[PDB]
Amino acid sequence: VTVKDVNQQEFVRALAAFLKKSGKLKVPEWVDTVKLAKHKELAPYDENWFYTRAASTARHLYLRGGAGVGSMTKIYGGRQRNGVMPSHFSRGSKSVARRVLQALEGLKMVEKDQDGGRKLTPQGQRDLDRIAGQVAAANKK
Amino acid sequence: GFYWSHPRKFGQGSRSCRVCSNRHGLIRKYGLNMCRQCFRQYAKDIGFIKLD
Amino acid sequence: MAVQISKKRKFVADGIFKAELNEFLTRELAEDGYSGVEVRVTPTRTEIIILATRTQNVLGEKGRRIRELTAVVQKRFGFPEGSVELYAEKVATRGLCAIAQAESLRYKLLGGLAVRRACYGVLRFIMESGAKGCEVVVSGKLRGQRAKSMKFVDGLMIHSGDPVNYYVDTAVRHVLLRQGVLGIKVKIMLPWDPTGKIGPKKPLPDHVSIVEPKDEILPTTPISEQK
Amino acid sequence: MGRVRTKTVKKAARVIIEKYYTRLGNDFHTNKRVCEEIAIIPSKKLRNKIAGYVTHLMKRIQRGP
Amino acid sequence: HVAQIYAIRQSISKALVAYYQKYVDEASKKEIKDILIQYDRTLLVADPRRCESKKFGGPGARARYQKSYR
Amino acid sequence: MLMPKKNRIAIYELLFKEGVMVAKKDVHMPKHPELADKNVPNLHVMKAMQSLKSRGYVKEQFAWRHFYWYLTNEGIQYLRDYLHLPPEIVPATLRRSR
Amino acid sequence: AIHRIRITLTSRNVKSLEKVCADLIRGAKEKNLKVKGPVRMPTKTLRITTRKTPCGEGSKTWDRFQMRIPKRLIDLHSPSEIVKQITSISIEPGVEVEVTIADA
RNA sequence: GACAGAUUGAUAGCUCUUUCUCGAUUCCGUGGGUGGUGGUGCAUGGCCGUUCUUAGUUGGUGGAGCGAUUUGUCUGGUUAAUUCCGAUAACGAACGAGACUCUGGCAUGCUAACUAGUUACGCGACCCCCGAGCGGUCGGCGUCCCCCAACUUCUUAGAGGGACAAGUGGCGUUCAGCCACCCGAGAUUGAGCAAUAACAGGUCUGUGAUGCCCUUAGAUGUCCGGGGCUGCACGCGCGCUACACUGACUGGCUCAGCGUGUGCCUACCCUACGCCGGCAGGCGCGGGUAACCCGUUGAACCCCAUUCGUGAUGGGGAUCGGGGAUUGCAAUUAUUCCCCAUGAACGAGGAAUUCCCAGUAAGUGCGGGUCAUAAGCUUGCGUUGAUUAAGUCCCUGCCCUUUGUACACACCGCC
Repeated sequence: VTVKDVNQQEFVRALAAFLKKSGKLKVPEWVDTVKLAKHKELAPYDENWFYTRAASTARHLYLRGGAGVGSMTKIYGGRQRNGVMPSHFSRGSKSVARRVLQALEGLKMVEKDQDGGRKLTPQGQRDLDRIAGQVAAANKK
Repeated sequence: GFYWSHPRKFGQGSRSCRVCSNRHGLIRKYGLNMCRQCFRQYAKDIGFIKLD
Repeated sequence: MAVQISKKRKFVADGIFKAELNEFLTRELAEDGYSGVEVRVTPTRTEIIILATRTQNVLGEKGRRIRELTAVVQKRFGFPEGSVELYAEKVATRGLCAIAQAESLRYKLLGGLAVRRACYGVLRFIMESGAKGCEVVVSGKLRGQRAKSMKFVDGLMIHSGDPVNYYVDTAVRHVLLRQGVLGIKVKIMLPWDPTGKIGPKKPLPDHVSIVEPKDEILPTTPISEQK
Repeated sequence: MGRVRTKTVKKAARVIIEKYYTRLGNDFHTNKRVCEEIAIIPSKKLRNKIAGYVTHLMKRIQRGP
Repeated sequence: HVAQIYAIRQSISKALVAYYQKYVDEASKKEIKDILIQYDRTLLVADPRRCESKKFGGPGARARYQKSYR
Repeated sequence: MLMPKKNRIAIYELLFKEGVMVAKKDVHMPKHPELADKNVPNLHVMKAMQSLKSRGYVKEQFAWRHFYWYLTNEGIQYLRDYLHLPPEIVPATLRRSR
Repeated sequence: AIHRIRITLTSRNVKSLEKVCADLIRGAKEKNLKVKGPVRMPTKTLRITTRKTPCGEGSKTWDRFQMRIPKRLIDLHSPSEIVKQITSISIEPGVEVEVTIADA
């Protein structure tokens, strides 16, 4: 039951829980006043993205062998009303995906790969998908 | 020999047609720098053949 | 030098260089019936076969003109000393090339002559040479403040298809006169359909050639033989 | 609707048969490449399109002359 | 997104078809091919279709930039 | 017999040195391949050569904005007598052929 | 030696490129050594789209000016003879030929 | 041809004294140019637009007309298409249509491919419980790859084949064909090419194509600086965004294609990965004549996760307040972008009218083109993908035939 075998959207639900119920990661200060990406209209409601997004980011690295900040920005996109203008694609915030990577690095979920870009390290490779067992075997539903 | 001075370095000041020195509708792409008409003259000779 | 210019941006450049030549060449070897270069790049060298007609004028004083044009192309498109040899050759069957005849008509008028008698003199020739068909158009003002457009035609001519592309020999040339400007348009049809040597495709795709029964003799009684 | 035949076909077809009645038959893909032998049909479309009447005229012939 | 699915549907019906054909049998290949092609949904049949190109003087293939008119 | 002496005396003797002198039609070069001791672009070259043709001691083509300056047989005299150059002279078209 | 030669054949005319391409195979296989046959890259389509009209007007019709450029390439292993034979023969039309030394 | 000031905008000796050099250039007449994005597109070339992707046009011989002319070139069936057959004073031909080219789709058929993919192995592994499993074993991304695996299953692009109203059943003058069905892509996947002959269509400002005309130094020669081309009581033209809850903003998952890219004709990109910053961005550093680097091009709709509750509300999102970046020597005349802040009309549009039938309309981004800076522009590209006609000439406009016609500047006529 790898990250794929678990129905991937109720993965990060529990992986967000993991890193909350650990009580360590390194939550910071641009936090309560963050846009998330110039992309968006409005600061996000669940006051706790980066436990749930570092979840995403970290599992994402599981699926993909290497990923830069430039990559993370790319992936969390959207359309962007410039208003009466047509919608276009704007990269996500770097700062936040970066500090997500650097923070995952603190727990040592991840590491900097060779040839540039972050990938996840064996230790983290665990915490990630350990709970995959726990999410499949939470219950069949 | 002095004064004849600006940016002639970007802007259509700089670039003009290689065939006839006219400075509009200019096929910048692909290192041609022909005016769009000076295509259809010097086009077959170049290689662009109209297929579909 | 270590640019390695792109298989996109490079063939463009050699298409361009091609064009830049075929113009000055046209515009300077005009009176001598330039038909066309075929640019002949090689090791250490860039041959360039000047396919024109009256080679007594491309040579000139003992072979001066050829040496000017070689120097010119050296000094322009960047071909070092002994890296470019022009090679003037006479055109085979000049009737069947268009711009040869179309120029022959810029200069037959320029010389001083009616439209009528001249372009017939051309049209007559190009057919007699060995053409499937041909046409000539002399648009422009013609002994009157108003512009006419004249079109004397002969033989066969296809006027559509891909076929046109490798069969007709189109050629536009202006002509600047003591009055104003006419257009020549020579448009010859090549009968290399009969025998190029292997005429490209040969058939106009419409045209099928059914080779005939040839033998198919004898029903007869059975018989046999041994060998 | 799409396809009624052109006189390059109708004429060549009728003229093959005039000259090779014995060679042809009432199949397509056989007499299809008989036409490659006995003629110089440039395009595959036409080559192939010609064996059109080559059949439609044998189906006629057996029924009537 | 959606295409990828009749793509993978078509694939695991085609593949499964080539399975029972090549080494196994043919009767079950034919009982399969029947069970599928009695309602296709292009299961073993490639949808022959693909998108038209755009032509100048229109947003899509066919439609045209609105005609001014006095 | 005109203009910046240093530059234009060098343009003559360039043209006498060579069979053919190409150019470009562009006032804003400050240079020109071979010679160009200093500046002497189109202008100083053109101004000279477009003199030479009109009086008659050179002949033109144009061909995609460039000027195709070909040296006339009469000019052989005009420029060598301008440059006091030897009565054999041999401009450039010495031309060993075959 | 025997060095890792690549011959990169870039040209516009598919037919007048694959007469040359065949002659390098048949030129090398004459004096046999190795090959890995002609590789076929995607053909690059140099597509320009300009107005038919000089000046302004008329219903807006454009042309669709195209130039193709197919690249073949052929690997081989040889001395400085078989390269300088096979490259200098089978030249002629509008065909560009590259010669890589080895590996990079 | 002139380094400090009067000036002037200018360190323009362009000019008002001084003068110190290049030194045979210079200057002043005359004729004459030389340009001119001056003039004239009813002085022209080319190129384009279109009548008009509409079915038409032409000749050789016959035959008819004294002869312009006419038949051939057509009652009917047919056909996308004077396309065909046939009736047939015509017979057999030529251009247009068609055939062709490009294109688009069937090709476990071939030739191959470290600049594709790779594929699946063999799986030899690292390998962490990434996950299953006591453990054997397995599911799986990643890699360790390389390769002296092996191969082309998809990728690519070469040769090929095929699809051809081909079979059968209707209908049909039982011809030309049409219709239905079989096998299967069913005879039509979509452009380019496009005749005769036209038209004061447009173009002299795409053309070093240019007739003539003007203008020609105080120059309409070329520019610097600024300005305008953007200005605003009104009028129309193509666009976009909305009007919302099959939707709005709040999590998340996750599927490309055509391109495009540096290092380019005179000074200039594509961008991977580090830090910094919210962000614009900034600052680090890396690959890239490219199928290698960008780049499993990691997208939006779309898809999935929570708010909201039909409030001109969270839609919408104009107009201004204020900051901050970036391009540019310079943005005042909001350059472009970001960050704040204000926060409009519109709750489906009055009279009209274009667009089109299958991967079609629509939405939807994305490339390209335009580009220093940069697009609400077009042209391509997928992607999501409907409803409905499958016929008729009812309106508009086109083809033929017969006919009438005082029209032939052709009814926008003539009177």
